[PDB]
Amino acid sequence: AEHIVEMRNKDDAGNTMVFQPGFVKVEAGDTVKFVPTDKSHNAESVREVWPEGVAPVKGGFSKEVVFNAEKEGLYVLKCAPHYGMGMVVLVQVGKPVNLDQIKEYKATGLAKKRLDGEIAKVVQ
Amino acid sequence: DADKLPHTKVTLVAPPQVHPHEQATKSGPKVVEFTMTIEEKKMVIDDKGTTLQAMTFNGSMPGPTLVVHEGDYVQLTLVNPATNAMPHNVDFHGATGALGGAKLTNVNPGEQATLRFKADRSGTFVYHCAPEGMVPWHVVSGMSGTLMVLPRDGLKDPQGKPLHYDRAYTIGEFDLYIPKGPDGKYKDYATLAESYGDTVQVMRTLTPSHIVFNGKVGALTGANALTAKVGETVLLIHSQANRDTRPHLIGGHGDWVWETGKFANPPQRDLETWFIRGGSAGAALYTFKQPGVYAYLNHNLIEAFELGAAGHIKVEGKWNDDLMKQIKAPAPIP
Amino acid sequence: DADKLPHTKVTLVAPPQVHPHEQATKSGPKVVEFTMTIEEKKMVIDDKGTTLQAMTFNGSMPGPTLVVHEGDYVQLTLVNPATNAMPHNVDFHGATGALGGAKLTNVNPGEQATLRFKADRSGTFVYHCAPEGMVPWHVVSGMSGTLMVLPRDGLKDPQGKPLHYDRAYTIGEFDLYIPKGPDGKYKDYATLAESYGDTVQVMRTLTPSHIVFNGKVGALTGANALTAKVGETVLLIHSQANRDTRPHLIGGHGDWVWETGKFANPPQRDLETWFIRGGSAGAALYTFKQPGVYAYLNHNLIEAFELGAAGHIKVEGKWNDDLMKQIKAPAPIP
Ligand SMILES: [Cu+2]
Ligand SMILES: [Cu+2]
Ligand SMILES: [Cu+2]
Ligand SMILES: [Cu+2]
Ligand SMILES: [Cu+2]
Repeated sequence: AEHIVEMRNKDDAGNTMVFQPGFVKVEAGDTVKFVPTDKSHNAESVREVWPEGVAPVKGGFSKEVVFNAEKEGLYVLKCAPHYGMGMVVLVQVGKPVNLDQIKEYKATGLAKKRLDGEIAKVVQ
Repeated sequence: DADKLPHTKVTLVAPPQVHPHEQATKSGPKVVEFTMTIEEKKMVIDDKGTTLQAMTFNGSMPGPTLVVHEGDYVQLTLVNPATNAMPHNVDFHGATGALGGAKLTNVNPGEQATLRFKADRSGTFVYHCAPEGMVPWHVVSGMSGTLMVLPRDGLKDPQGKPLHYDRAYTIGEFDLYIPKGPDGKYKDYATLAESYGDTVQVMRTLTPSHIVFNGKVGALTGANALTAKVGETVLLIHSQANRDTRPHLIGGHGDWVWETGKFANPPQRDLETWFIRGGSAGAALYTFKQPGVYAYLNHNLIEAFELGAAGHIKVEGKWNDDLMKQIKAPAPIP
Repeated sequence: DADKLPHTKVTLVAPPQVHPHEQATKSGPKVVEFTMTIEEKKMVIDDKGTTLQAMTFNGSMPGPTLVVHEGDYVQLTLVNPATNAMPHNVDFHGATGALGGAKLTNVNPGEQATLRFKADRSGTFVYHCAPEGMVPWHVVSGMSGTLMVLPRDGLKDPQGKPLHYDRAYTIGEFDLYIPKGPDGKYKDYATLAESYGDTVQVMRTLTPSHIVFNGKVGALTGANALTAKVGETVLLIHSQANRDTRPHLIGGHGDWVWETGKFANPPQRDLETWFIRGGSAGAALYTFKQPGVYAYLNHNLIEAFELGAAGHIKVEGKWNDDLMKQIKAPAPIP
């Protein structure tokens, strides 16, 4: 399967700079595709907690970009210009093997508030 | 009707300079055209090299002053480059309707809009970005400036008598809320967004890290001091879009001052210190009588000297012993 | 014609910071206005209280980094305060004509002068003071920094592909030639002028007493270590205005490096140690792949550890065993 996350400025319900959806449960071998539904945003790994031995993603700016669900675990992905405004998304590839890293990972402010929300969405 | 009237276009100038313009004018109503471009950028706000993740109209804090006359129409074209990361817009305290323009100027990065409104009321008026949910951030980060709307035949004293300035300097005071690390050093952010969460927290304390004229401690001192000459009359236009201040010219006065900043009302005279309400702009006239360096400041002296809210006016000419003379200079006591 | 073009003032900052600036810009040529203020002073250059009768641009070795873009014009007002004892000027390796500017910028104490040039060429260029017949003295005593003229849309790899830094540090390396008394211990001078002759006597041995980054041994260590984090791409700019150095980053590399310092020329990649010719400035990009304390240094290890040409970079993030791993920690031998 191939899943679509939209890069978007506002959500219908007020608050700004959002990936929609913010969480996505997928399978080994699937591809998530983040998409310039609005210009201004990009998608890219969150290195501080991104897992061992895996193709980092630093997709381009205002540009589409794809993730390859190879190894199975959780995959945090910011939009660099707006990560301080909480524009962030979480991708689950089967087992959440590396949840404990992710929980410890010290996100702050709108990043933390939103990401923790995505964290609860984790299927165990 | 407005579509019918002559469309002039003005070129703006960086503060403190104000663009050139007629005070009194036999000229009739016209639509005046401006353009301003929003620039987000890191700016240096003091001598220690502390930075601010700033946002500005047209490269500067404040944004340039816009000058027109009563009954003109203002036509602002507002551009927000894709080099930017945020939405912006504009609230003209001089407009009527649409949250002062804000609704009809919501531009994303790569967008631009054009908005016309009517200057039915004279005075100095604030303009600032007001994007919804982030009004106080964008404004304290530097997105404010002044719109002067002169009466159609000049500035006027309480006895209806005419009044004239030889130049207008514009000053924007900026209360800043720059965060710190646990080591008491001011923080340095690598992008604008990373500034947000820390900055809002400093905001909520209501205690500025700095308070500055035109962008930096020392913006208007030394070789960037303001200048004038004995006999010359200056208009000092003070704006503060978020917080109160109390200007004062040391060794001087406000010969005539509209501290609420609205020319329709009679000015007060002989002021030592006047008061700009946060979210207002005001103006004051002084005809210089003595040479020397003057200090133009917020007369909270902590805010002035400790936090950065002071500038200088270098003034040339002929000392005058009637007003003031030294009888005996510092000499020892008998 | 340049008199017409827009002008913009830039606030400088102390090494190793580099004032805010765009890399790629969507912006036409302009005239960029800078001020530096020469400061003579006695400076403690090591951890055993040895002093140099120094001469600086803006009170730092090196003087601060000036950044513009190719096609812009540089407008430096250079001020030699009356408190100084010596005349100065400035020679810009980035400039064309009149001995780099020196001939049009001779200022004695109490004087100042303003020089414009077109920055037609891209790269990192040294500027330094060059008063006739006193040239090498002024330069080795601290009178040099870097002009960086970026290409109008950022730096590029050899293939044409754009390259991007998240931050930039500037490092000036100073071969110092500080005299010794007949007792083995270094001299201490009452004035700058008094130090002259003894000093040129040492200069001619071609043997520095010290070689330091940014004005003193350990200048860039402990609390003053540069910082970065795994993932960040930094730009290291290294000037040496009088003598060769060979920079190196322990545990790191130069991912892309312009050792001759000129950006229209393709960078080399994967460098361990690169080479900066006396009277040149170069630039190296590195993206940190690992946390830890790094050292950045002149890889003549004597010049580094005995003499002072070494600094530290402190890097945060998460370790990577793919890149390196301790298979079997130090332990006894079977
Ligand atoms: Cu975004
Ligand atoms: Cu805004
Ligand atoms: Cu308002
Ligand atoms: Cu010199
Ligand atoms: Cu030279």
